[PDB]
Amino acid sequence: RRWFHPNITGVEAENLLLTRGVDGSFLARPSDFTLSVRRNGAVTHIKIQNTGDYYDLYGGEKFATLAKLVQYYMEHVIELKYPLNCADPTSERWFHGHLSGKEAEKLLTEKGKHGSFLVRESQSHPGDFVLSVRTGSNDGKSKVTHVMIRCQELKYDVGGGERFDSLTDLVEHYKKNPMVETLGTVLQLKQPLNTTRINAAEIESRVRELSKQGFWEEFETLQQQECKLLYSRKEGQRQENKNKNRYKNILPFDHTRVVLHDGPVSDYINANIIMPKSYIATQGCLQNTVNDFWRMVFQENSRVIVMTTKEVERGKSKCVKYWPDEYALKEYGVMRVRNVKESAAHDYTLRELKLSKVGQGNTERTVWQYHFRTWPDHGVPSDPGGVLDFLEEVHHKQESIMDAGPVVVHCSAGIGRTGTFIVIDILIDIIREKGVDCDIDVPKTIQMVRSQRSGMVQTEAQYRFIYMAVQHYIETL
Ligand SMILES: CC1(N)CCN(c2cnc(-c3cccc(Cl)c3Cl)c(N)n2)CC1
Repeated sequence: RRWFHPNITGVEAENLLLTRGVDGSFLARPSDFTLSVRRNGAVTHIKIQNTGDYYDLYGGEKFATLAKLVQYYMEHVIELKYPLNCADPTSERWFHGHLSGKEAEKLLTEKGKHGSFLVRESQSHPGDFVLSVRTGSNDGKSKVTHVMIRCQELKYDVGGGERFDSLTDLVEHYKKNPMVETLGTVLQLKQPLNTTRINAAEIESRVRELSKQGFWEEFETLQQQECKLLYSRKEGQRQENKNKNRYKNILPFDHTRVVLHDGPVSDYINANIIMPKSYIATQGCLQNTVNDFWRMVFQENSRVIVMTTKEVERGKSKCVKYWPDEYALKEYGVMRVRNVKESAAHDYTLRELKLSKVGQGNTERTVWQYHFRTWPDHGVPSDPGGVLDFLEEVHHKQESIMDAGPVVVHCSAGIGRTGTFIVIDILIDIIREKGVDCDIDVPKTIQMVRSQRSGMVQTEAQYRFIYMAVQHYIETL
């Protein structure tokens, strides 16, 4: 994941490839994203677009993450051979750039644990760097240790030994080969210092700091961590399952996927169980998946569905109508759905459905369909009010039903908009019950969700929207 450079211009990108690279060499960067590839001694740039639903390469295919886009094309003309590595530490969890000695010690004391480390721009020595580690309150059993990093001729060192190309090289080297103190203190770089974990009550202050862009820096630092969540999706690739996918490359992880037990390969659905109240993050239905969608709802005993998109957007199908018309009755394979009544609110439409297995009478249960419909075609809503009110209603309908299964959430690919609502709900559920006095970490919760379904929360727009949604809920609490 060293191939992504987040702070360079197309001119800098052209030099790098033509001078410090060869034919086949590549790199990605924001300009939307740009894929700069080297072909026959020349740089060829490519557009990568993200609407908030998926990653789109012009002429290429639709992907859940930037890492899988690069991975798919490093085996499948424009050739992707040698990634050109970035030496910039901006997108690194441990880097805190312009930071003071006491400001660093303050954070390592307040939030630090054993092996909690961070790198900063040297206060005293000009142009150099500082590695601060906490090995282990007021008992003196734990201590802060300052290791000077000398910057000389575009290379980094800790006063001796090897000279590294980037701070990233140095950090990853002393993480594997820890520095031993003169009296034997092992300077373990166990994990970087947590800074994103903030109290629920101090959200207005944190947003104010992130608005200074702070949200962009924090968002790409989380995108850097996506290569750590590249878990197997073997089932989605199986011949008989390729048609059951909206997008052949946006597949559910094998470990979290929903396995259909109803009964060749009738067990597949492009869906995942999200366990932080549980959820099912799925895509919009296809003609050949409608019956499977109802087989899932039945099996997992789901009583609430959250539709985050319209049936048709910008002239194309975002989710096929899988529910019968008002007052009508329909059979979807072995399932029978009755649209009891539709009630329209301003931001949504609620559909009271009655799902049951064909042949069995007591198998009937009410499935409340919440269809959100004021989400813009491109981007995120201006105000989080409508979304929050919707989710508040969804929670209380879910809470009212005894032994209810997971809340089914779905948009187009079921990763972007689906992920935004699920993350907003998980965070809002904490503040609801565990009050305003609890710790809220937005990128940790996203990463936890992303471990369960690829690409959950697609854009910086949605990332910021999650903070603005959380802030509002507290401000009105
Ligand atoms: C200036 C800086 N280098 C960029 C922003 N920044 C951070 C830090 N940590 C996360 C984080 C937190 C929990 C889980 C995961 Cl996976 C991640 Cl990545 C984050 N998103 N941004 C602070 C340092």
